[PDB]
Amino acid sequence: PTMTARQRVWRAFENPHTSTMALVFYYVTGFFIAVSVIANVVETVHIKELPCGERYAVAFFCLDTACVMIFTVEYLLRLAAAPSRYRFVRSVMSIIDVVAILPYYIGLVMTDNEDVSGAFVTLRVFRVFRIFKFSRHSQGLRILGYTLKSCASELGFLLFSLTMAIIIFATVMFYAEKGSSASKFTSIPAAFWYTIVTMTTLGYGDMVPKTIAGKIFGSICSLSGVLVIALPVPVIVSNFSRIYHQNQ
Amino acid sequence: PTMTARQRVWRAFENPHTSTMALVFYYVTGFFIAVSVIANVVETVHIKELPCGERYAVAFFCLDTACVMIFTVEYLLRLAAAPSRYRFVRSVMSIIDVVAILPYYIGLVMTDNEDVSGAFVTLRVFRVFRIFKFSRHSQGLRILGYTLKSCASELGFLLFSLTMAIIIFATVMFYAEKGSSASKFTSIPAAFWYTIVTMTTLGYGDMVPKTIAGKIFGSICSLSGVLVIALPVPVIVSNFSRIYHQNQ
Amino acid sequence: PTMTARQRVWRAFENPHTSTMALVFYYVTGFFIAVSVIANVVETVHIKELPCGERYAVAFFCLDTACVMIFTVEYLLRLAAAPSRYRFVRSVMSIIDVVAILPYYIGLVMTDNEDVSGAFVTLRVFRVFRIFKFSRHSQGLRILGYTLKSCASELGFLLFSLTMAIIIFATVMFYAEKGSSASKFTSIPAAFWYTIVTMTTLGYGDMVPKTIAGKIFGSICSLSGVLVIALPVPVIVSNFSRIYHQNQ
Amino acid sequence: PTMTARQRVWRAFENPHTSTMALVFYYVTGFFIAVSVIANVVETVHIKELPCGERYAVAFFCLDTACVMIFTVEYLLRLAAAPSRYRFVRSVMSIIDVVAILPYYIGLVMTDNEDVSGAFVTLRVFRVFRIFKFSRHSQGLRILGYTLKSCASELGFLLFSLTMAIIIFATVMFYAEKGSSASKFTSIPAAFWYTIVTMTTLGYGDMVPKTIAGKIFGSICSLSGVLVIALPVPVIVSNFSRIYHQNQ
Repeated sequence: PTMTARQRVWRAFENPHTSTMALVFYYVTGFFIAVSVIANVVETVHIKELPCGERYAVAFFCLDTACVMIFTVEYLLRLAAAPSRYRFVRSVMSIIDVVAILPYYIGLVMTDNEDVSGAFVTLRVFRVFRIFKFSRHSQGLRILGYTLKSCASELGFLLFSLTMAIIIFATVMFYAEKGSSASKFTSIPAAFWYTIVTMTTLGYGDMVPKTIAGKIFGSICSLSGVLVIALPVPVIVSNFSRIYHQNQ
Repeated sequence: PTMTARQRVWRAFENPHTSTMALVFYYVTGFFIAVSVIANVVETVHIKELPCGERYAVAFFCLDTACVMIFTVEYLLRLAAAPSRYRFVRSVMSIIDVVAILPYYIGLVMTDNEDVSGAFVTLRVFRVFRIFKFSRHSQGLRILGYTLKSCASELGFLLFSLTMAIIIFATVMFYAEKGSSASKFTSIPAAFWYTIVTMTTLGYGDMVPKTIAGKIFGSICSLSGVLVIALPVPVIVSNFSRIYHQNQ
Repeated sequence: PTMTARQRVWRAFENPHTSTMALVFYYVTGFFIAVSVIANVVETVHIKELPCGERYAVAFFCLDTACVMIFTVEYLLRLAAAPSRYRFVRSVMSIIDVVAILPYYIGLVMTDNEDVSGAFVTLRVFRVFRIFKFSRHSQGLRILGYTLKSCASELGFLLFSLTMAIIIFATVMFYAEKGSSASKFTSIPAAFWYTIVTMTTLGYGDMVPKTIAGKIFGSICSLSGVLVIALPVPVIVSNFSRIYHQNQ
Repeated sequence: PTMTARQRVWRAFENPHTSTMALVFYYVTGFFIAVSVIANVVETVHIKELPCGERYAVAFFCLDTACVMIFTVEYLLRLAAAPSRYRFVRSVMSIIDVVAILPYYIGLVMTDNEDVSGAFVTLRVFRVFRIFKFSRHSQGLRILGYTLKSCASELGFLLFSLTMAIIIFATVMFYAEKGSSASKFTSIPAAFWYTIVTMTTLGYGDMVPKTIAGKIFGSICSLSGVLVIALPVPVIVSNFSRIYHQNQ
């Protein structure tokens, strides 16, 4: 550390298992992320069965912003130790941090002038994206992201073949299960749900074929789901085994 | 290109990533196929909740035939550049193209003189087989077809063993779940649906055993389904990994 | 063929792809087995909706016995060409043949003097075991039998661990889902069905947990089902790949 | 055996396939373990449909205490033949032995002074943990325990990644399926049940999405369940095959 504090605090940020301040910072950031997400889960769950976010959610507000505050300041700390400050901002981790921290300020701006319920649930949904801040803490998430980036073509073919099979089988089932007495196959988009439930070997029973023609193609769909889905599964797993092993 | 335009346009057809006209033709064919299938999906989805194919389906007609028209002319182009014209027609891709383009003309001939609903749904089902025209655009579908052709014996054994197990377990369940109060196991063909749902580990709950004898054999069927199905799954996937890798 | 017809007809029986009489015998035996099983399936499927086995089942009788007759005589032929006649009888294929042919004669003896319905459904269940007579025709069935015999210890451990996990999870679910309003977990044996449905990732929805304690252990059971079942799955498949490849 | 009886009876305990006294002790303990767990299952299955534990449980209590007494005395014999008696107690095998016999003695103390139903079912739940005493008899269970310990990090990542996906998908599903007419997605913890069932490709149909937004994310959850769960499955199986093979 022959120069200013930037590099000697960045080495603590980049390597949290060294020194003692880095470990404390790592633990406190992890604890704050965990407590924030647990608080969100808890607040999601007499005149009525009022949830824990109407009579409460004063402290659940302050607590939340406290966590957010910490995130902001630590992000500022990560802006005070980056030789590649602009490139660091362009990095995926900085993007995840910004996506995690923006909802609170966006909601504050929205509630400063007027208030609408259209972005309320949207912002609350985006608020859970602070789970992904555990990527720094856990190596497994980084390995999973690396594998998903590596086999990008395999996921593309997975999506393309899945959409193709879904369209084909939904069309077949809709045209084979249209004249039933009480049929839920009102359209091909309404048969997309049944096709994706059957292909993944999930099964729900809400939408089932009630015709001989629809049962024959309702069982081939299940077999074709195994064939289509299980082609890119090994390559994702093999990449995970290869990348994780090569890091050792 | 020392000779006529046939070979110099076939090199563009066979290789769409070369030149600039070939890329435009490839993109326009892909876009037309996609818009045709999306139009079919959309048209499949006050006096009544009238779908988008009764008040509409004038433009949905013309649009459709426009796509069909393009297919026809491009097929004619593929007939103007094939040194193996007859052999090219005998190829699988040409068969797929004719299967995709025939429904429209067949329906026109049928509606020219009288009209019946027997072939209406059949032709509408056949119309979605222009999805398979994406085989030229996507290498993954070609690899999948090559693998399915290569491991033809394993698929045959899959079908044979699946039919054998289905027959055995359907007979056992029908004769074990026949005397129930309100039983849907009226016959072995009526137990084929339950057997194929249970073997594929899908589960629907519409048809479940309600007897101790039927529950014992209704759980062995689920385990036997995993054993039977998972034998040819690796060989299909291994061939896909081998063929795709050997192309690189 | 320097000696009597026994060996020169056994070489046709053992090798059905040689000569021309052996191929005809192989095809006729396969056709008779297939028509017998199809006849059983069909006969299993106004005053009432009478099945095809009450107004019918005279020709369905004669047809059936005809098939049985053929089996008997061909078995006699296999007794006229075996140098190891006693050892051949001790073979698994001969046991399968006797198991397939006995039901008819046993039923004839039973119906000769009095008649009971206790053994009626049992004999009809045993009647489908002529499906296994396709082992001679299909090499895949023989390979599957060889693999199942080879990894006998792995199937034993599969059964033991499956029973252990089923007992543990059924006890936990019964004692966690006992005090519900309308609970189908009346006893530990009654929770065996739910446990085996959940472990195999099948799902039916007839028996589901309705308590927080029962839901936590109702989801661990599903994960533990994947772990237990997927341990002997590769070894069965790997043996199938190894044995089938080594035959080539 | 140049010294006292401790070692010459310990070799029978550690190696039950040697001599003849060890084999008798090996089978007699397994029979009493088997009959104990069967009795626990059986006891759970006019004024009312009284189970077999109220009119009975005068012979069952004697039967149960007979098994426990054998378990205790054989544990004491293992304490009279262990050179590492203090270390042997700390072993995992001895821990299971104490856990198997503790509920019976704790229950006797509990019922001596007053009686409560809070620990009545809790002690009965612990009573099935004598199933794990089969680890000595079965080599597969010992290997299964070794492989779960070997890949402890992979299971640690499985729990962390699964909690990651469960929380992320439940939050999306809860907010997308909240304004339905009769929705069971009352809260994120109430949506944890749906997520874990969907991810494991199980399917129950009690909780299903009824909105277009909830169906899109209700199908990605099923695909993401396969991706997350199938990462540590091969390493558990590969370790099991490797450890089992290296034992031979």
